[PDB]
Amino acid sequence: KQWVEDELEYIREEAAELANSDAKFDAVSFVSERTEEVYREATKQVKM
Repeated sequence: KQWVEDELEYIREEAAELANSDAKFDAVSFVSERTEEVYREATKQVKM
């Protein structure tokens, strides 16, 4: 549960890390598909 909170702030810290390049304008579906990914790994870590 600490690992999810330490990694969810990293997803914010990398979606605001591209020097705000508007090329990748869609940071909405970046923190969507990488929050689903961090919840699928917490489930893998609980079951391990």
